[PDB]
Amino acid sequence: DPNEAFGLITKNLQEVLNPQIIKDVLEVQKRHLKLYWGTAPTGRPHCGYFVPMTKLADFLKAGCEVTVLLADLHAFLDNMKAPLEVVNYRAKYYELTIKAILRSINVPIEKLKFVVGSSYQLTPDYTMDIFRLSNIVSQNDAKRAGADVVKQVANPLLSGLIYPLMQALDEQFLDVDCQFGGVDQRKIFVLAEENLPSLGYKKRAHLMNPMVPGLANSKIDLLEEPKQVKKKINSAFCSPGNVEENGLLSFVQYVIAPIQELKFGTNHFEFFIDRPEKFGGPITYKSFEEMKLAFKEEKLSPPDLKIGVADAINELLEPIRQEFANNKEFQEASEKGYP
Amino acid sequence: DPNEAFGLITKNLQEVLNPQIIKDVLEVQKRHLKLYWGTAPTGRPHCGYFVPMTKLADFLKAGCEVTVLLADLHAFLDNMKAPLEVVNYRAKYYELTIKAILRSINVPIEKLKFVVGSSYQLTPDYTMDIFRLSNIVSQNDAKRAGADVVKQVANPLLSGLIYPLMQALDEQFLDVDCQFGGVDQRKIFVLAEENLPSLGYKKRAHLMNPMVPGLANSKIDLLEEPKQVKKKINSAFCSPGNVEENGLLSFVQYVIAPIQELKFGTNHFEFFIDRPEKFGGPITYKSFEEMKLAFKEEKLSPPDLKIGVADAINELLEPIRQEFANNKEFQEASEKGYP
RNA sequence: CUCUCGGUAGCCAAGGGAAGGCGCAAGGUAAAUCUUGAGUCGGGCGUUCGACUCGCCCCCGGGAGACCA
RNA sequence: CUCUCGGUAGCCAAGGGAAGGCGCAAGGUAAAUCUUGAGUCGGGCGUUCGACUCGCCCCCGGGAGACCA
Ligand SMILES: Nc1ncnc2c1ncn2[C@@H]1O[C@H](COP(=O)(O)NC(=O)[C@@H](N)Cc2ccc(O)cc2)[C@@H](O)[C@H]1O
Ligand SMILES: Nc1ncnc2c1ncn2[C@@H]1O[C@H](COP(=O)(O)NC(=O)[C@@H](N)Cc2ccc(O)cc2)[C@@H](O)[C@H]1O
Ligand SMILES: [Mg+2]
Ligand SMILES: [Mg+2]
Repeated sequence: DPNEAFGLITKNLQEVLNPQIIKDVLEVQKRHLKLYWGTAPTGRPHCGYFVPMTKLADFLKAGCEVTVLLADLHAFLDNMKAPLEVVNYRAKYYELTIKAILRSINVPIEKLKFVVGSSYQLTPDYTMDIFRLSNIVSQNDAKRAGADVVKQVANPLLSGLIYPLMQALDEQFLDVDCQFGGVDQRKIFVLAEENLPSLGYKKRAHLMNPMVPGLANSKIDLLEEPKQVKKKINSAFCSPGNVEENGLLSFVQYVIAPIQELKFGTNHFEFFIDRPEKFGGPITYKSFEEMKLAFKEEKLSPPDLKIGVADAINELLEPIRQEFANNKEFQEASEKGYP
Repeated sequence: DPNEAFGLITKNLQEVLNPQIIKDVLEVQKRHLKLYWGTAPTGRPHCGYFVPMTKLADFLKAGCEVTVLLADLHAFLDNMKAPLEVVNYRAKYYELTIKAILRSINVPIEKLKFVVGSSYQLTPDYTMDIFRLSNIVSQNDAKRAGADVVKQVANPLLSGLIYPLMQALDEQFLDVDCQFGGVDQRKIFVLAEENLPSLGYKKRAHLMNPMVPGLANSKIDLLEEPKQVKKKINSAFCSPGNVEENGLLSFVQYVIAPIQELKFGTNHFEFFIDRPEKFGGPITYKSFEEMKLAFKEEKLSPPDLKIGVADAINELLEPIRQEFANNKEFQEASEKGYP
């Protein structure tokens, strides 16, 4: 149903650009929306990745044609974050990490498409379109567009300017109506909207998830050891009463709640905190806002919040950790992709 | 003979970078030198092009494997100087112009190879190497390298930065020992020398011809009408005695002399000037330096120099003009490439 | 290619017998004030009793220059 | 996408009844001094007696902004 589908597609997002495009596809064209989410097989994925994964689940639930682009070439072009022979293994590592997360939160992944960027990004039609776009995008616009995505270094490389053009062309070459990513992709997303019509290609809608802030070593690896989860959580900034600058609270806000909501309805939020009897007994918060207000009113202390978040993160990571220990290909990709 | 060959290859050049490479090819490897000259099918070629053409003749005479690269894609990437469908016709126009010049100065062109840049520049191996080089060349270096070749505009396009990288890779993909161009190519040439070894490819030698200065509408089209040649020559700067800033003198220096030398030996320079009896009779200068000294000593006036240069340019252009009027494909390429 | 400035703890660095500043970890959660502790000279070959320092060759990075403008 | 500044002779531009500056062409070769001549408002729809000027919609370019920094 085109209204229900639209509701599922846009829920929990910070920003939707060109919703009319999605609405036209669902209501006028009367077909399933084609979208993709792209990731550069760069460093090891962290707990921040849970946010896009919940959205992928919403998309599949809505009947969308969902593709994950393993942007291997992009990983090379971003300041050589992934080099030459290592990127292929990283692409696999990413593929299996993504599949483990989604399976860990009970999402059926049969209809999820995986495309490796180099499988079309080295064809003549694509190269020609790089040239065409490079003729339309200023040096200053390509630099600005990639500013919050491409690593900014003292002596910037030409690769950094090609990166955002290629991300825009991918929309066309993947044949989608829509691209999904974090709000940190906005500048590239807007570049795509402004420039693809100049090439003869249609404008695409854009879906953006909120970013889960750092904790400050300020992210948690998706295969982090329980004791390392303990340490990273402990060192996180946490002022009594401060809810505005609270990485742990925001983690619960943007990761725990949506994963729990993936049971169903905005009516399942149960956060257990194993509080020591000395400072009151254990407590289970039944809504996020209640948990938020508990902290602001200084009823929930920072150390108590740390206990609850570490236990919940450890809960989430367990099945991903277990899939890693059971899968040798996953283990091989880890070893060869990160020497 | 490796010494004679080297003499022919380097004669009349302003600068030779890495002569040891050429010497190694001719003396140690004991084979013919492989080189290329590249041109972007951009505006209509002018009388400046005579200089590279005399060098091509020297190269073929030396036994070199000579390729002219019709850099169609480059013509597009230089501020869209040649667009989309027009460039193909311009490439042909350039091919036939080049062949007419060389035939007009009695150079056998059978062994001259022509390659269209797009015939390999859109292959996956090339695209991959663009990415590799873009990872090694800074944004600042790509900008500087193309500064005197790529048109500098108020709002520079990304295409301008890709241009010089592609010119460097062409050396490898054309499988040459050496690239020939004007001294205005030096910055790109040096970029190629500094960066190709990083990719695993060998350093190439570089041959650079001097530039024939402007006359100041300050260049003469290779199909310029006699009366238009008259006008452009007349308006050229020419101070009595000034040989240091004298576009016409420099034209004789770098175009007339080498074309005449293509009879043979540095011992044929005959410049006829149809001087009106009022200011002395006609005069034929037997060496350039004598003609130069005549002007410095104020024995040869600016208007007299204008007469001689216009007649000589008209002499050179005649057979090219005649080939254009006899060749319909050449005529078609002109009409469709320059609407 | 030519000139020029650089390379010293993860980062910013001062300098013929290894300063600081940032970061790191310690010291009902963390941070921030504070006071303490851990953490070697791009490479080679020389000259010297002894080289981070002096001589040479090399490797890497920045800036500029490189017909004309 | 949001905000903001622009679009007027080839180029730089000042501005409810088309300034300059550069360039161009003229005025024993040319240039340079000099003095003279040629050369209409991004588009549409309105409001008005009359629009370059006022109102709206559009098209094009620059700069910035766009979670956080
Ligand atoms: N902490 C976080 N919270 C929420 N989301 C996070 C967090 N970290 C990364 N993400 C989100 O997960 C996605 C993958 O991150 P990434 O860094 O691997 N990907 C990129 O930077 C993309 N530029 C890769 C890409 C390449 C080509 C394309 O056509 C499309 C995309 C990004 O869209 C990002 O917004
Ligand atoms: N007035 C002149 N005097 C002497 N030579 C002149 C003159 N004008 C152009 N030339 C010389 O003729 C050659 C062709 O000029 P062009 O402007 O068409 N070519 C370029 O700018 C080259 N960048 C085109 C190229 C592209 C890819 C390559 O792999 C190699 C080359 C250039 O090497 C130039 O030095
Ligand atoms: Mg990544
Ligand atoms: Mg050209």
